[PDB]
Amino acid sequence: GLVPRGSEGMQFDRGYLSPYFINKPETGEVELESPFILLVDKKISNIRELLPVLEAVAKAGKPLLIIAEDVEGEALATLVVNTMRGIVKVAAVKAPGFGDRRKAMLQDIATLTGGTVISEELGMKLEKATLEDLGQAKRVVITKDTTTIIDGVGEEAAIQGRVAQIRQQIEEATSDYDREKLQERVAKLAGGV
Repeated sequence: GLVPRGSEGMQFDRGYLSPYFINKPETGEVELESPFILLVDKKISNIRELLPVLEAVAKAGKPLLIIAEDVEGEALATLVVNTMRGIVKVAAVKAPGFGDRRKAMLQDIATLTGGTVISEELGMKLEKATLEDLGQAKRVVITKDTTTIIDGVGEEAAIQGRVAQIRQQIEEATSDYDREKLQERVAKLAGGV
C-alpha cells in the first residue's frame, strides 16, 4: 500500500550505547543537529584508534554519530567523558544487523550520507580516518531502542544506484523472507533522502 507521508528518516533498531549521550532529558532521546557520521566495520575498543577522528571532529565543532559493530571499553568511556565535559557532542550506537547484512546495511548508510565505511580490507585504519570519510545528515534522533537518520547528504545518483542494485537482488532472491528483508533496506534508504 501507499505510504501517505514524506521522509520520516532512515530508522534502525539500535539505541544509544550510554545514557550519558541523552541530549533531551524530557523524552530520553539523543538529538544531534547536522552531525558527522562515522561508519566502522569492526568494533571500537582501544582509545588509541578513535583519537585522530575525534580531535578532528572536536576541532570542526560539529556533533558526531558513531555506528560501529560495537563501541566499548575505554573508547566508549572516553566518548562519555568528553561528551559530559562538552568537548565533543557525540553519540554512539551499534551497526544494525550482523553478518553480511550488517555490512550491507552499513554501506547503505554510507551511500545515504556520503560517508565511507572504514573497512580493514580496503587499506583503511580507524586511526587514519579523516573528515572526508565521515557522512552527514540534517538531524539524527536516537532513542533507547532506535536510531533515525534524517536527510542524508549523499549524492542522489549513488543513492538511486544503491536502490537499483537492491532491486536487482530482490528479483534474484529465492524466498519471501529474503525479498522482504531487501525490500526493508529500500524503504530505509527512501525514508532518509
